[PDB]
Amino acid sequence: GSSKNGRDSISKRLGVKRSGGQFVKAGEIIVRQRGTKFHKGKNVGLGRDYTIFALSSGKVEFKTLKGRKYVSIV
Amino acid sequence: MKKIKEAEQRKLRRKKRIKDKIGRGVASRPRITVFKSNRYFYAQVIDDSKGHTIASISTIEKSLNLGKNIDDVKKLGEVLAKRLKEKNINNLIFDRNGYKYHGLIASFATSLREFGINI
Amino acid sequence: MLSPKKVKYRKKQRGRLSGEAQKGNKISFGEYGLVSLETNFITARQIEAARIAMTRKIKRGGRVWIRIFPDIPYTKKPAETRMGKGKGGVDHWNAPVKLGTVMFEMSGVVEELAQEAMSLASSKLPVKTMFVVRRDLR
Amino acid sequence: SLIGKLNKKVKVLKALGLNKIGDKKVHFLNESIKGMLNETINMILLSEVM
RNA sequence: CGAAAUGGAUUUAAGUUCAGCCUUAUUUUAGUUUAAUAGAGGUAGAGCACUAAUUGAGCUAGGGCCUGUCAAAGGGUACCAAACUCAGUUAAACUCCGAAUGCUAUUAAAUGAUGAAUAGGAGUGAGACUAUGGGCGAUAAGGUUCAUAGUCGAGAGGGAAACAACCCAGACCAACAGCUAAGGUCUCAAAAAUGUGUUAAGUGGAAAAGGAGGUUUAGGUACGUAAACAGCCAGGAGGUUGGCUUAGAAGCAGCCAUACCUUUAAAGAGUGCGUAAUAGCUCACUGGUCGAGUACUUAAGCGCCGAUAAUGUAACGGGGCUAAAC
RNA sequence: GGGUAGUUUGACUGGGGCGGUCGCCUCCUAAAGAGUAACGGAGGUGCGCAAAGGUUACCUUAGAGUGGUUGGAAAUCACUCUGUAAGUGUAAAGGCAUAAGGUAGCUUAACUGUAAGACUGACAAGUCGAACAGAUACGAAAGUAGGUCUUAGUGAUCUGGCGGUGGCAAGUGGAAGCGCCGUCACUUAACGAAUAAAAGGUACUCCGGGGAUAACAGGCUUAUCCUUCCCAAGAGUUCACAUC
RNA sequence: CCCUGGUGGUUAAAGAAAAGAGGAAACACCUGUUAUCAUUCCGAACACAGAAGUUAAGCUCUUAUUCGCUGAUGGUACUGCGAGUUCGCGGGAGAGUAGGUUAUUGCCAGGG
Repeated sequence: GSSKNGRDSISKRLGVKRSGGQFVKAGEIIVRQRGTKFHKGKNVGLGRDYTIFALSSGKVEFKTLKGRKYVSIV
Repeated sequence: MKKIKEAEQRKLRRKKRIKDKIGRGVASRPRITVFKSNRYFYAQVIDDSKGHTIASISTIEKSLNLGKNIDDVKKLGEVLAKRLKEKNINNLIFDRNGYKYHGLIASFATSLREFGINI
Repeated sequence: MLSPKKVKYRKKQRGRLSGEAQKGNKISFGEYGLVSLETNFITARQIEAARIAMTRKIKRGGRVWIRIFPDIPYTKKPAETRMGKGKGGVDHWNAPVKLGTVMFEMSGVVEELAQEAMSLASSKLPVKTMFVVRRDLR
Repeated sequence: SLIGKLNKKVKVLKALGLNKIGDKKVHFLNESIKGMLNETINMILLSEVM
């Protein structure tokens, strides 16, 4: 009577790639995620898989509004 | 009660979606918004980098003495164009502001168009 | 027996149980309580043995409240096997108790009879106990 | 000694400048040095330089 | 100068290869630890607001039971019980919440080649234990499999009687110099004396549930110089075989309470012994002789029993020690 | 065509065999960045869709209660409260009110050449991407669209087939053929794929090694076993402990 | 300037419920479907055309904070490190309690 299961996928390495306050240049990836765990603010864009990336050079910042987190470049 | 409340709620949802679809206005190409009351018709040009109304117009203005018809809003758009040209703005983004682009708004917009404003 | 009638998952991982109790540590429904002085697991079946003891000692005098419900499977591999396949099978049910859990509560009878009945109950549990009157009423 | 202690604390001590028992170093107490000394208080002896 | 026993892949699992770790040469200068400021978690913990489990009352649909019953509309509801209310619990695959450390960015100090790039040469890819967090196991294994750090590995010296992984500490060589760490200072065996208490078990110098008028100190509840407790001297009853079940049950098979009264000093529908049934002997109960703490408990410091294998005292290293024990 | 000959007949594995498993995706284990094992705990998958894709515009479920032809607990209709618990082709998770959910119109961006800068990473690979030229779809426009709310529905090289281009063309001019671009054929599933092509026995056995690994003993552990002990409901005419 | 309307900024609910107050202007209700426009039926919504009437509702303001939301100070859990051991240094919840809360503000148009 062997084990009926034991099966796991490859870890996808999600999470925040650039920390709030760090300096990024155009096109950097900031967050990798499934779904808008973090939403888009000023000067960032959302990829087709909800990746957060920087449209211009600046400093990352996270804000909170009504309990939702927004990422911006300032 | 609830029916009027939900009508208001739907209008707000439409307004919000329209706003973030068209994006914000900048001093070069500010945003033109309208408001259609049961009596009158209002238009404002806004620069969101400041939250400032660069120019505005409405049928309340006594001197214009227009009505609330297609003809009247045609003339009103003419006046708005001549008022904006002297402040040298030619590019605008048209926030329909929760309304449907048809009828009065169509005539307003086309009137701004025949007189050299990029909307 | 005492046992849950439906479970999301049949088997669960044995944690490490530690620390005193920060909740369910006060006499609520009755007059006299049977606090524990250790942290351990009380099986359903020891629970019902203690319950029979208390209830039988009490000649209809009052009521007995059980403040723990097992809801924790305890798996055991078959008798003669090796360490291979994995997570054998549920055998009996355990309840978690920490130092300070009230664990049992009694109502109605005189204090002497309650103390006797509840030592009679404590004789069948695997943890040190203490009998407590409300200590803020009489 | 540094033998057998935690890695983080060995790093702190080498950042203070002490490598052996019997090591002597004079330092000016500001917030940084105060934090390092607090980390490694159990392995040091502090005297004051009048 | 100085590793690795890890990651990925493999007709691979005792092999090999790339990365990781090492060294040499050149170039480059910016690791590393703090502190301050500012960021993203969902863990510990906690909580029931979601998904499930669950305790006791309150309420009440619905289901059956019973009853003016036809199976019309009904009524009595011990229950079987949804939902709801109050109180109270459980969760790795629950989260309205939520740290500490850890991680990232900047700056200033502090430490001084520990970073990185190119090129030559590798080795390694069997790990082990200890301190924490876990999974599997049987909260068994010097078990198995991961994470952080240490040591061994590759590490000599001192300590734990002996004892790679524990404690202290990194051996350039020499000195018949000193101060110290762990650990010790009766003796084997280099090093301690004094102060205040505790222990009678050689506890120290193995261990559980439980039992326990051992003792030190502290604190409650009963009770007391207006006589408590133990002893000693008396009563310890009358109504009343309490009504009974039973054959009997007269206080002591057994049911029920003893809101059963009186003389009351005090006498219980009796504490035990024992009688078929009593009978009979005793006690709580109360009075006199005596003359201060006693009777039940609570928290700690040491103790007692439980204690229990086979070559030989053998669970202090030995001698011995009432301190030379705590 | 075993008459004869050359060979193959996998690995992981709490010894081996038997059984089970082998790629990819989701969650937990995972100890609040990333990563992290076991024959640890639960599932899915080798697709579907010419719209269930693109865009514009407009709408909002499920549940409870309530009033209603059949109609009943529950179908469709209306209102109140609740406020995403509903629904998203397909597992789970993360998301989804501006909806990524529902409906309708038009439509093919389910595009060509590219791509600053990155994420993840032994390598091979995989992933995101503003913006630019060509040419469309929708929209008044701003703008969006390089398939699908996101993450699984996959397969290297060699060989060969098909279409295009006209680069190579063994003296020259052609051609066979090859190269280039587009593209098709592998449960190569043991899924980084030893061959285009592969099962067993040996107790008649042999060799090189291993306590890296089993059987007999020693050691660790005590589930099981054995020996007691704690609690005493009771049985014993009454009487827990004469005894059980 | 204030009121009203429009449109933003700063996030703690700036949440709903009930009661009361007004309406000059403004906003909304409201009126007709005939023209272009819209619904898988319906001028409800959308759209066009307007001024008969009203605070009734929406809206603004005022209320007992009725529900919700927010919530200290101490203490506890937990935790990094430590030759002090349930101790030494530092960090510090959740729940509960005392409370609190029916936003604030920039510039455009109308007239006060």
